[PDB]
Amino acid sequence: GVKYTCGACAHNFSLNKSDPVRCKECGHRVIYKARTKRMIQFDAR
Amino acid sequence: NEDYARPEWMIITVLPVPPPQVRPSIAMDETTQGQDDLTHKLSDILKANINVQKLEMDGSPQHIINEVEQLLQFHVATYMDNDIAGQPQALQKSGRPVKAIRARLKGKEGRLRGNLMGKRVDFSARTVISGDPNLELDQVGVPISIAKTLSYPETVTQYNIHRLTEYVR
Amino acid sequence: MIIPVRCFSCGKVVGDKWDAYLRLLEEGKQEGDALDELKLKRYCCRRMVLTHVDLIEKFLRYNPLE
Amino acid sequence: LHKMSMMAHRVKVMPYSTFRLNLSVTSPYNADFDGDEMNLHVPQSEETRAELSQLCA
Amino acid sequence: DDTITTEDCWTVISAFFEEKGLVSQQLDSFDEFMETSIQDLVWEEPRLILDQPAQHTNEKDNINKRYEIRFGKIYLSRPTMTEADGTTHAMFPQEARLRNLTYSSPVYLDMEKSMFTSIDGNKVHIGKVPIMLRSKFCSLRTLDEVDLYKMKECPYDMGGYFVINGSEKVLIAQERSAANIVQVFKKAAPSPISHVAEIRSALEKGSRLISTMQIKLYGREDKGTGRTIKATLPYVKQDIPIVIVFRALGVVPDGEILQHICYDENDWQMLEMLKPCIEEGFVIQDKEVALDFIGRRGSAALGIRREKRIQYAKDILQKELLPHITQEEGFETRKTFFLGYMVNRLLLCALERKDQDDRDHFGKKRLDLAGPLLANLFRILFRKLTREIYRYMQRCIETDRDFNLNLAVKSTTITSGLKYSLATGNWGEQKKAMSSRAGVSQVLNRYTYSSTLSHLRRTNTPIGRDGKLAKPRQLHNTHWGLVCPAETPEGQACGLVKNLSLLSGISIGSPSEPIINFLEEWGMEPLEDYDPAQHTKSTRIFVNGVWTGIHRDPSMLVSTMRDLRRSGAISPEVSIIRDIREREFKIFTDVGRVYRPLFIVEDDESKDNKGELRITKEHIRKIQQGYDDDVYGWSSLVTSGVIEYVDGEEEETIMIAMTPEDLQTRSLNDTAKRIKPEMSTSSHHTFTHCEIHPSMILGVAASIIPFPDHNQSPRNTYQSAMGKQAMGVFLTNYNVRMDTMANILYYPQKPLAKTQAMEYLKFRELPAGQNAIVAIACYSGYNQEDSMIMNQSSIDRGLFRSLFFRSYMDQEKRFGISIVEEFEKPTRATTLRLKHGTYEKLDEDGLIAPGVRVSGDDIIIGKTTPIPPYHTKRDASTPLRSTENGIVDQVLLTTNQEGLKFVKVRMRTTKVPQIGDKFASRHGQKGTIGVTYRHEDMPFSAEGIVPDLIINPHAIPSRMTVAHLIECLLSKVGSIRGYEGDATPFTDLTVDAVSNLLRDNGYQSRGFEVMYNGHTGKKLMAQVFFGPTYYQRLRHMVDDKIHARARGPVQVLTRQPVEGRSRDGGLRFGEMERDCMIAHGAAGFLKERLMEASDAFRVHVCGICGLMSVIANLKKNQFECRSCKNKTNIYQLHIPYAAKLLFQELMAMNIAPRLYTERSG
Amino acid sequence: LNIRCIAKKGIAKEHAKWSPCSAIAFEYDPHNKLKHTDFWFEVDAKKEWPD
Amino acid sequence: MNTSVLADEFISHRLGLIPLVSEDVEEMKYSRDCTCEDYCDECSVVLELSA
RNA sequence: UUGGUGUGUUU
Ligand SMILES: [Mg+2]
Ligand SMILES: [Zn+2]
Ligand SMILES: [Zn+2]
Ligand SMILES: [Zn+2]
Ligand SMILES: [Zn+2]
Repeated sequence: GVKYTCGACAHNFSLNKSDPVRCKECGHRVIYKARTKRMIQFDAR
Repeated sequence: NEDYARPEWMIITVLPVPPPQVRPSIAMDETTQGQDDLTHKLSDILKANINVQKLEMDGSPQHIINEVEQLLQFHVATYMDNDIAGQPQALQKSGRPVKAIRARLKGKEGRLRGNLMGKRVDFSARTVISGDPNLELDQVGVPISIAKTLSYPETVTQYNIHRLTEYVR
Repeated sequence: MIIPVRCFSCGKVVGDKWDAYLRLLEEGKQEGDALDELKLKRYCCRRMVLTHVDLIEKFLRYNPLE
Repeated sequence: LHKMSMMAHRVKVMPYSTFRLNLSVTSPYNADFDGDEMNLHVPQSEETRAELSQLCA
Repeated sequence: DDTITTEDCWTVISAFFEEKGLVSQQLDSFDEFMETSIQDLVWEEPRLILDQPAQHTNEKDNINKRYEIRFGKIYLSRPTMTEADGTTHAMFPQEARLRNLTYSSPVYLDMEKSMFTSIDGNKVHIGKVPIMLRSKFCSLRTLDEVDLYKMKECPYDMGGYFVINGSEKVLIAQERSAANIVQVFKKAAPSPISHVAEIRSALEKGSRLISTMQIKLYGREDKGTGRTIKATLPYVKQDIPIVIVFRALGVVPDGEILQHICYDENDWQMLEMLKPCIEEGFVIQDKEVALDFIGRRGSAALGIRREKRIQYAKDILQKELLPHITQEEGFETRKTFFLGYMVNRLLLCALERKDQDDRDHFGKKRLDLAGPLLANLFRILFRKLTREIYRYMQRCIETDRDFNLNLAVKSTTITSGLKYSLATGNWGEQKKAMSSRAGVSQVLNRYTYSSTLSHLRRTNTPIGRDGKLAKPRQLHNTHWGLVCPAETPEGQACGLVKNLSLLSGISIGSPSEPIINFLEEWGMEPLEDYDPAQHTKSTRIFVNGVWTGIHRDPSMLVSTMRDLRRSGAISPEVSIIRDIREREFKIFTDVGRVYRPLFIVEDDESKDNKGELRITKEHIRKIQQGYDDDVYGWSSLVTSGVIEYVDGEEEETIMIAMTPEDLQTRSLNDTAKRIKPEMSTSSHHTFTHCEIHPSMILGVAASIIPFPDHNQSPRNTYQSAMGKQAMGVFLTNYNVRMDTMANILYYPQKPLAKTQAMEYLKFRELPAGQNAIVAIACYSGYNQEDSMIMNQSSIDRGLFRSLFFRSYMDQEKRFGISIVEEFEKPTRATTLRLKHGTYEKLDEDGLIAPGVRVSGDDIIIGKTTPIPPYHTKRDASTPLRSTENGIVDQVLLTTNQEGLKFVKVRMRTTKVPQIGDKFASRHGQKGTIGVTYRHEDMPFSAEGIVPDLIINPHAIPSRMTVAHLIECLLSKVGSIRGYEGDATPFTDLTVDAVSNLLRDNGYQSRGFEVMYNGHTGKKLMAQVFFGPTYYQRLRHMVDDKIHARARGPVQVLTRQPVEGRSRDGGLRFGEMERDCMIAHGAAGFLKERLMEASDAFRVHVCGICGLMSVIANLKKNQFECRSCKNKTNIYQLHIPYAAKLLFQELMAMNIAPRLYTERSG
Repeated sequence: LNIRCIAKKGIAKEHAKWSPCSAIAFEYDPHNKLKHTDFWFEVDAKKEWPD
Repeated sequence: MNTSVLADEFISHRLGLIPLVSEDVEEMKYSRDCTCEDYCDECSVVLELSA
C-alpha cells in the first residue's frame, strides 16, 4: 500500500510484503518510503 | 593453629563449587547463553575428573595415569590463577585468556578497588558548569531537569504536611 | 550556502541583494565598491554578504534525485 | 586533591541547563570554564544532611 | 626574471596541489600493491610438492608421484555483488554504503597443477581483496563529474580509505623502526653492559623481519675487567663470543680479523682495547670447532653428530644471520666486512669519538602504509592458503580422486581474515589476537571536512605506553616540514602522534638494481679488491643497508647522480644523499621515507644563478598557461631540476635560508617589521636550499590558524586539536549518504582572516563556522575566566544553528532453514516483552513513515522473531535514543548481504546553540556560552553595531595570545575595505599597515570605539575594542553530558549500578572522594554512600562456625547450619553485595573468613 | 514544494524574527565636554580620535 | 509537500526571517489572546504557496 | 535489556 519510491526510476510502487524488492525497470534494489499523509508542523524560529 | 589452620588442610581433596551467582549465564543474543568462564572451567575440571576415574577402573598404562592426574592439577591451578610464571596461560575459545578468581580480585578494576573501596553509585548527577557572580558563596545553580530526576526523601512529619501534599499535586 | 535574510549583527534585510550583487560583479566591479553602491555602510551588512560562499549550486548539481 | 575538593552548598534552581557557581569558589576546586565536569551527590537521609551542613559547608 | 615574490610561490603550490590533490600516500602505494605486490607474493613461493613414493605395502612400486601445483597470474576487476538471486552486477560505492556491503573485488587465480612422472582448477575466486575508494582499481578513478553526480560521488571528495562491512575504515601509517642501519646505543648503568651495537634485519623484497643480531659490550665503567665483547645471535639461547663467531663465519686467524676490522695501526687506544678480545678468544682456533661450539648452544640437536650439527650451524650462518644482506653464500667478505664496520663503529662510540646515536633523528625511521600492510597480512593468509591446499591434497590422494580444485578452495579464508583484520584492526590472524599491534585501522571520522583531511594523513607510534620516557615524546628537531609542530592531541597520545605535513610525500619502493647499475656505471670498485691498508681513504657506499663497494671521489659522482635526479634517469623520489665526514655516501630507496621538497638554490659558483633561486618567471608563466610552449604540471617541475626532494637523512647535509628575500644579503631601525638574523659567519655561503614557504611547515589542521607566529605554542597545539571538532560541511552529498554521525552547520562563512593555504583544503569553499563580532570587554562578570556573552537576537537570526543527523541499522537473522525473522508491527498479545514505550508510530510494515514527528523512547524498527518451538513471538525492537527528538527524513529499506531484508533509518533534528554549548576561538580562548542577552542589552558602538561574542579581558594577558588581537584588527579592516586579507604567516604584514589603513578609512587607529551601556548609555569610561573574527563550533554540547540517576539498571554479576551514559549508569564515587570524606571525617555520610545508594545486601551467619552457610527459608522461617547442626546461634548482617562476593570467591578458593560479632582477644 | 504558513503577531522579546528595525546609532556630547568618557591614548588625546 | 534540496525547519527558519508589511497591525491582536482555538481568519495571514 | 575486547576525544 505504501508508495515505496524507487531509487532509480522514481516509480511509486507498493509491495504486498511478498515481492522481492527491486526496480521494475532496471533491477535497482533500493527503495525508500515516501512522505506521510499527515501534515508536518514547524515553528519557524 | 589447630582449630583454624591445620596444615593437612593446605592440600585440596575436595575443591568446592560456588553457586552460579558468581558465574551467571549471559544472554549472548537473547536466546543462547554464553557461559561465564568459571562454568567452562568447572566443566573442564569435571571432565578431567571423570577421565581420572576412568583409568583406575580399567587397564592403565601407568603414565596415562600420570598425565591425566597432572592435567587435573593443571585445571585446579588455572581455576584460581592464570598468571603462574613459566607456563603458558589457560586459553579461551576466542584466543583470550581465562578470567580466574585471581583476576577477579587484583588490579585496578577488581572487586575491591573497583567495587568495594570505591565503586559506582546512584543519586549522582553530572554536567558542564558556568560562572555566575550574581550569587552567594554557598549556592550552586541547578538545571530543572536534574532537579526533576533526582530527589530527596523528606519525612512526612507533623510540621510539613501541607507543602508535601502540594508536591504530590 | 545561500544568502541569509537579515544581517547577523544589525538586522537590515539583505537577501534580495545577492543577485544584484552577482550582476554587479559580472561587469568587473570591485566587491567593496559593489557593496558601496548597494548602500551597505555598516560592516554588519558587509560581512553578511562579503564572506558568503555558495553551496546550493553544488546541491543542484545532483542530476535528479527522483 | 585536598580536603576542600568536596564542599557542601545550597540549592538554587535555574533554567538553561548548566551548573552555576560563585566565582570565588573557582580557586579551591581548581575549575576553569573550558568544559569541566563537576558531580553532585545527594544525601538520602536526615543524618547525612546535617553532616554536610555542619562540616563540609 | 625578477624577484620571486610570495604569490609566485603560491603559483608553485597551485601546481603541486593540482597534481596530487591530497592523499597521494594512500592511492599511489595502493596502486603499487595492486599492480605488483600480489603478483610477486604469489610468485614468491609458487610451488608445493607432495609425494607418496614407495612401499604403499607395495610390490616395491617405487614411483615418485610428485604432486606439483604452480600458482600463476592474478585476475583483477571491478567489485561484484553476486545476489542471493545469483545475478552479478556492477556494485558501486553508493550501493556499497547503503547496503552494509564490502566494496570487494573478485581476485582470481589460475593453478598450474603438474605431475612428475619420474619413477624410481581454473579462475577460482581465491578471495575478496577490498578495493579502496578513488583508486586505479576502483571504478571511480575516471568518469566525468557530471556522471559522478549521476553516481553520487562529490568532486571535493578525495577518497584514500577503504570500505568494510559497509562502514569506512582508514589506514594509519604505522611507524616501524628502521631496518638494516648500523646503530649504536649506550646502555643504562645498573648492569655490566654499557655499549651496544644493534640491527634489525628485513629482506629487500618483501620488507619482512627475519633476524636481530645484537652486540653487548661486557664491561660497566671500570667494572668487568676483561673489556671484551660477545655476540648474541638469532636461534641461540645464550651469548657467544665475538672472535668465535668471526671464526665461525669463515675468518679464523687473528691477523685477518684485525685486517677486516681495524683501519688504523696507530689507533693504539682502540687497538689497546682490542687485544683482550683476541686474548680471550684463543681457546677456539679454527673454523669447524667454532661451528661445533655454536652447535652446542644454538638448537643444533643433541646426538646429531658433528657433520649435521655443523650443517645446522652453517644454516644459521647461511640463512638466519645477516639475511637481508644476502641469503646465498660466497660473500663472507660482504658479511664479515659489514661486521667489521660494526666493530669499527662500536669501538668508535665506546671511546666516545662521537655522541651516542639517538632514537628519534627522523631520518633513522621509516613508515608503513597500506602497501606494506597488505603485503604482510596477504603474505600471512597466503601461507595459510598454502597449507590448506596441502591438507586437502593429502586427503584426496590417499583415496586417489581427480580433484577439480573448485571444492578445494573454501575461500572464506582470506576474505574472512582481511574482513576481520580491518573490522577491528587487531592486526593478525584472529588466533593471534593478543601479542599483536592493536588498533591499526580506524573508523574514519566525518564530523567536519578538515577533520577528515587531517585524519587521512595521521601516523601513530608503537612504543606502546610502557615507558614514560620524554625522549621519544620530544619535538625532536629533524621535524622541519615533516610533521606538525602544532598538532598532537592533549594527553596520552602526546609526543607520539605525528600528522604528516602539508609538504609530506610517501616514497614508494623502487628497484634498487638500476641504482646499483648507476653505481658500477662509473667505476665503483667491488668489495673483494678491498684492503683498508691499501686504501684507507676510499668512500664506503650504502644501498639501503648493504655496503657494496668503495670509491675515491664522491663529488663528481654526486654531481652526476644528483643531476640525474634533476633530470630523471632515477626515480625522482629516491634520496641520493651525500656525507663527506665518514668517507661514506648512502642511497636509500627504502619504502616509507618521509620526503619533502625545497626550492633548488643554485648552490654552484658556475653562473650568475648562484645564490639565487633556479625557479624563473618563465616557469611561472608556463604554470599559468597550463602547458609548455611546445602537458606541463608539477611532474615536469620535478623532472625539470627546479625542486629536489629530501628526506630526514639529507636534512643532515643541507643549508637553508627561510625566505627568498634572505638569499640576497639585504639592506633602518623600523619598529614594525621582524628581525631576520644576519648570517655573517660564512662571508661566502653556499646555500643549497631555500624554503618554498614557511607556512608549509605546518600540519593540515595547523595551516587553518590565522597567524600562528604570534602565540604561546600550547595554544597552537590546542587550536589544531580543536579544529577537527568544527561543525560544518563534511561532504556535499549528505542527502544520499547514511552515516551514524553527521552535522551540518547552517551558514558557513569563509573567514576574513583566510590564509593563502586554505585554498588547498577548500575551506573557503566549505567552511565550518562564522564571523561573529568580538568585543573583548568585561561587562557584568559573566566572562570571568573564559565564559562568554552571546546576543540571543543574533542566534534568532540564525547564528550557528545546527543540523543533526544520525543513521540507525537492523537486519534479519535466520534461526532455521524454515525459521527466519520478520519486521512487523507486534501485537499486545502474541508477542513477549513489549518495550515500555508505545508502538503507535509504527506502520503496517514495521518501519515508521517519514514526515512523522518522533520522540525518544518509542519504536522505529520492530524486529519480531517468533520463538522457535500462545505467546510465541519475541519483541526485539530497535528504538530511538532516550535523549532525542526529531522528524524523520529518509527511511531506507533493502536486502542484505544475506538475502533477507535490511534496514537503515536517517532521523534528524536541529539543535539551538544555547547556554553551555562550547565554542572556541581560533587561538584557543575557549569556553562555554556563559549567558544570553537580548539585543538591546548589549553594549553598542556609535553606529548601532552590537556584538555577539565577548571573550574576557582576563582571558588574554597571561595566555599571551596576541595573534588573536591581530586577527580581530585585520578582520575589521578587511571587512571595511571589503576583501580578504592575506594572513598567511611570516610575511611583511606588520601591524603598522593595518593601523594606518583603519585610521585612513575614517576610524580609530588601534581598534577602539566609544561604546555604551545598554542600560544607560552613560558612556563606557574606557574605549572598548571591537570587531569581527572567525568562530567555530566544537562538537560537544550540554544536551549530551547532562545526566542524573535515581536508580535503575544494575548488573547481574555484582549488583552495583551500571557503567556508561548510554544505559543511564551511575557515577564512580571513587577512591579519592572517599579520601576527602575521611579527611572531613563524617563517616556516616560514607556509610550512606557505600551501603545505601548501592548494593545493599543482607546475609546470615551461624554464630559458631562463623560462616554464611545458613540456608534461609523465610515463609517457613527455618534455618540450619548444616556443618554444625546449629539452629539457634543465628544472626543476619548488612554488608555490600560485592563484599559477599568476596566471601564466596574466597571460600571457593579455600580461605575461610569467619565473622564473629564480638571482640575476643 | 507546497507550503502553508500562518502569520501571527509577536514582538522581539519572544524571538528576533519579530525585529521591527535594524540598527540604531546613538551619541551625545561629541566633544566630551562632560568628560563622561576618558580616552585611551598613546601620545596625545586630541590628534588620534577622529571627529 | 516538500521534496527539496533543503530541509524543512531550515525553510521555516528562513521564512521566519522574512519582512512583511505590518502598517495596519495594531487592529490585529496578539496570537496568545485571540479568541480562537487554532488558527482562523480573525488573527492569521495564511500563506499557502506552491511553486 | 547483554557481555567482552579495542579505538578515538573531553577536563
Ligand atoms: Mg581546564
Ligand atoms: Zn527505477
Ligand atoms: Zn549587517
Ligand atoms: Zn556453624
Ligand atoms: Zn480568531
